Amino acid sequence: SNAAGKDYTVIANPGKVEVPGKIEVREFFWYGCPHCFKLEPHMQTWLKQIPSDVRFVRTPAAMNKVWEQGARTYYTSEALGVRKRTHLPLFHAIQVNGQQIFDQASAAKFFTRYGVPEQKFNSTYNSFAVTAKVAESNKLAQQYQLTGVPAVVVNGKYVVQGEDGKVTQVLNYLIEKERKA
Amino acid sequence: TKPHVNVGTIGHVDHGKTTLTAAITTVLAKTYGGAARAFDQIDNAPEEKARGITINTSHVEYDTPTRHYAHVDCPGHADYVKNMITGAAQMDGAILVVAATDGPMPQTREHILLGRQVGVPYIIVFLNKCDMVDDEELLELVEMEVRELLSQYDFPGDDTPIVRGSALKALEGDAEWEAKILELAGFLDSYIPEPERAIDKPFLLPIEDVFSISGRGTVVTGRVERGIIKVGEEVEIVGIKETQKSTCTGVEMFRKLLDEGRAGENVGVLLRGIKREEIERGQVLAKPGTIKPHTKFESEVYILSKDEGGRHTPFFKGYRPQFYFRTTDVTGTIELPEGVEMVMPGDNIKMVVTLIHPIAMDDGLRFAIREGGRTVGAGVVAKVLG
Ligand SMILES: Nc1nc2c(ncn2[C@@H]2O[C@H](COP(=O)(O)OP(=O)(O)O)[C@@H](O)[C@H]2O)c(=O)[nH]1
Ligand SMILES: [Mg+2]
Repeated sequence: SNAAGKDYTVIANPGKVEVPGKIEVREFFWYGCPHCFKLEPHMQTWLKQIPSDVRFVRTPAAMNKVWEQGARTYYTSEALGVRKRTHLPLFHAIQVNGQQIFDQASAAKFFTRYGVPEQKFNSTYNSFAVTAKVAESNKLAQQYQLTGVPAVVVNGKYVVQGEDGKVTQVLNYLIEKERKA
Repeated sequence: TKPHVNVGTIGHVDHGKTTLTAAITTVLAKTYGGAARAFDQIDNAPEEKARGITINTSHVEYDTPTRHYAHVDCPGHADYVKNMITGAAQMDGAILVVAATDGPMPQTREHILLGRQVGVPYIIVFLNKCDMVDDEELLELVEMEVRELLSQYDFPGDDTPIVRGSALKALEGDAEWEAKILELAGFLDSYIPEPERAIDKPFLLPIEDVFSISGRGTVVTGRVERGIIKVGEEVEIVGIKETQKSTCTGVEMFRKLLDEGRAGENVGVLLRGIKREEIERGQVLAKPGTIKPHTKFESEVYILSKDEGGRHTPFFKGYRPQFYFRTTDVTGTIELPEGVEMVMPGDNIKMVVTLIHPIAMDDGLRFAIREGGRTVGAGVVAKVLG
């Protein structure tokens, strides 16, 4: 089923996408969230076959101090160009193993395993650019009126929640729906 | 608790570095068992390009009975230059691959030179493609050429281990040639000394900040880079101002005062007889007599391309950038090699640098070059001069 107000919600104050010309798919998540983690393999198999006219971006939640740490870690990994290597093992480390990677110091330690020196991790973690990302994350979340995670936002006007393959089924419906005007 | 050694392959294109890399892992796995593989699935989400040096590297791991190796290989010469100057892992040893069919080639020389410059401590030679040579006298000639080239850059050519092999035949599972890979691994075990652990080196702490404390006293903070500092030990405060000596009277962690601080810890160090005005960010604390301040040094430098988010235009001999050592920026002037008038984005060169004030440094220290905090270059101190 694909019914507005039931299987997905229409955003009251829709936003304009970051990159004009593509259908934006934006995932809000936290590394500490088990429901995000359950969603992830579904997202991963959906990513394998991204259409050429859609742009997928992750926007880690940062509405509070706890989730912000995950959020800074993520934007840092992207800033340093290693997110593609670190994202799933970081997620695995926290969710499958019991690793306490919930702050700047343990994240830095984790990232030494991927060549990243702690000084460079640290300067990046608290840089203006990462802080700007955090602000943008919070801006969207307040406008889209998200109260938590996971959430996938399509073209800045539809919200999809859930943690299973129903999510990516509804995404494809919405993506195809956008393709008409 | 197998000791960890970082190694990598160097040498001229097509001489067999990638094949050797694959052969070493294959043979060692079938002989001693494969290295422990960690979780490392790769994110299928598309990754936008970010600012910074782009380095193409392949990494593998393999074990001998007594050691664990982390091994880096690169596709092209440009990648080797960047990785050696500013790559994620400093090699404890390099395997120089030389094809018996070509002998030493230009990038053979260049990689050895770079090696000397960036401080690669040890080089082992794999004389590759010997499956193509039936001519022991030729093999001996190529070995002599290699030894003489090494010695030209102060590697001990006469003492260097040189293995005659075929990476391809070994990779294909020819037992005779597989034995040469084991011989090579034997030399990695015996010729590269177990690298010194950080905790065992003389104490060093890069000063990040300076605070007043106990009314009149002073505490400096940073990460202990190496060694151990204990209360009652003297330290030298090195770089920027005249070298000073003080006594550690406490190691501050969180909201308590400890008797020692070890490599890796973030600590404050209480110093006797030191006024706040007398000490600043970018100085180092060190075991007395183990590091000296210098203003002038020879270095090897890579200048970022525009695509890597570096400079858009070349600079000339009068260029005057920020040199970033450990925790601070220091302005300096440069001298280029004679014949060289400008330096293009994407270039690497030898650069003689004169800082406006001294910095604590030894050969091998890495540094960044920056404009307004933005990295435009990366370098390594090749030789300290004054
Ligand atoms: N006959 C022979 N060919 C080899 C040997 N090692 C590598 N090759 C071949 O030489 C070419 C270059 O090999 P490669 O490892 O990719 O060179 P690289 O640029 O140094 O990494 C490839 O076609 C290899 O298959 C060898 O021991 N014997
Ligand atoms: Mg290769």
